[PDB]
Amino acid sequence: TFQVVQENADIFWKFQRYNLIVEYHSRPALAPPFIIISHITQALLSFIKDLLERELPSGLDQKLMTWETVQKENYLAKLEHEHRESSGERL
Amino acid sequence: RLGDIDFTGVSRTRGKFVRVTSSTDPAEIYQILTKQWGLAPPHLVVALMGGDEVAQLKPWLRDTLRKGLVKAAQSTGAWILTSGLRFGITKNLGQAVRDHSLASTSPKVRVVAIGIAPWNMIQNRDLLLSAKPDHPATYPTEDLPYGAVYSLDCNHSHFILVDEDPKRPGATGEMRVKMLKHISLQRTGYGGTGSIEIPVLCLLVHGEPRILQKMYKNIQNSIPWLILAGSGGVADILVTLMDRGCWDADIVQELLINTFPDGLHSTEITSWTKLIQRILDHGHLLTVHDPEQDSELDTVILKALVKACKSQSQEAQDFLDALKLAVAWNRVDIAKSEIFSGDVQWSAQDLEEVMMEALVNDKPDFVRLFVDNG
Amino acid sequence: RILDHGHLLTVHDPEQDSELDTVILKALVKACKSQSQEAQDFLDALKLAVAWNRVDIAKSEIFSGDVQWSAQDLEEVMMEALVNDKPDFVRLFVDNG
Repeated sequence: TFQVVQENADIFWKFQRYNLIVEYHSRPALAPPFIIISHITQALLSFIKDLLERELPSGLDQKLMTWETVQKENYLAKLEHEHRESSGERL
Repeated sequence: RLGDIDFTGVSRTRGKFVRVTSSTDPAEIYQILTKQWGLAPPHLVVALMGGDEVAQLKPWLRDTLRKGLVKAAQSTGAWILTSGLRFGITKNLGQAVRDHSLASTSPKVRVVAIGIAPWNMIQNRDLLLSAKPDHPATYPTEDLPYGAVYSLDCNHSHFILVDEDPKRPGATGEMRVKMLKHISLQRTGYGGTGSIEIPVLCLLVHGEPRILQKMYKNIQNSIPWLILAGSGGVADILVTLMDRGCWDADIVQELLINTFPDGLHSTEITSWTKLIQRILDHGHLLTVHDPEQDSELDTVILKALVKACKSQSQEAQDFLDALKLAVAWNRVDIAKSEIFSGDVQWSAQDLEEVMMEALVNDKPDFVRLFVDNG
Repeated sequence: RILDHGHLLTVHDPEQDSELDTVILKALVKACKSQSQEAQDFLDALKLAVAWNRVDIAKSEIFSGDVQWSAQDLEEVMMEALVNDKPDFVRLFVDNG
């Protein structure tokens, strides 16, 4: 079971690590029992009044979309070229 | 009169332009292009001389042409001279240029789509007549039909708007010819130390008989031409005659009549026949590009340029400028086939600068070739 | 008199080709093309080529230079190719205006 699982276990750990890091992004910086200060401050700020998942300006968003399209075209062209130079296709 | 244009539409982009008259010296236009707009002297100039006709290229052929042209231009800093009008092959080519510009992570080499369009064929010219230096004029983009008037393509970064000549109705063509000739006599780099003469090349896509005079004038100015095999217009006539091998008056008259039945004017037909004969008399400036067979536009461009230079003169110094161009595109096979084949003697002092360029530009194949060649 | 027509005659050699559908489509498109050069005539043949998912035959015969194809012409044929799960014809029609 160890031999069969280890490779998938690594991938599952990475996938879980994503969620845990996202979870630590929003967590208050003060560990409990101190965390009560952070909770009180957050509640008071809510009553009175993200590096991941960011929104970009229109120009930058359009530039990134075109760049992604260009990269996709290059990747598909590379796939087609590698298929054309394959031994089976040459034969 | 210089002004900036702020296109309004799907993608908000800013473009520059300048109104220019037929009596202007091309030196001033080149100077303002290089300095005022900050455009570096290009390493390659490709001029489109067609695609404005009613008939259009097939979408597959159009896409192949645009992809090949952009891929060939991306190697160095290239200019793409087109009519800055949103129509036909020009629209798609400018769109491809803009897409490459956005996706290019290296701004060191830039593909610039210059637009030379007649003033009387501009839609909403009054909108850009403002040209306030503090506030660039806002210009709306509209996909007009064929008609006779178009809107400026938003994908062309710079424009050259030429007023109609009251003498003759060919102001834009004469201006394009003069600009190409003047650009062909410049230097690729900032200084004349390791810089070559700028390679100016023309591309023909479904020409009309009206452009034969301008094409012959360009040939007289000794600039190479590339002819699409399946374009549709004069390109088919030229490729068929070159495939035939010899051109005679009856054959070219029959082919022109078959391809352009609408054109029925004896004087015009005779003039076009003479123009075609004089054009084919050069030959060394003519080259065929077949996307179905080769589809390697950079290879054809280099072959045409080296063929033109070799026909011009047999001096090794003439090939040296072509040798640097072959180095710049890392086409060692083309260089070995054409420049380094028996005829041209190459001394060690001749290859010093070219060896430096190959060494400092990370091209190992040319380093090996030069070491093997003295 | 039979051989005088010719465009209505086609040879099937099972030893060489053995692809009866290919020969059938080639014969039908040849007959229609000899009948008339109008693009509407090929459109009926284009739908038949779509129905059998023979994109190579269509590209060789119908979509070769001579026949002009407008966007409005390909609307119904594009619908048929799209709704009949033929992706090759979808790509061909997108590439053709």
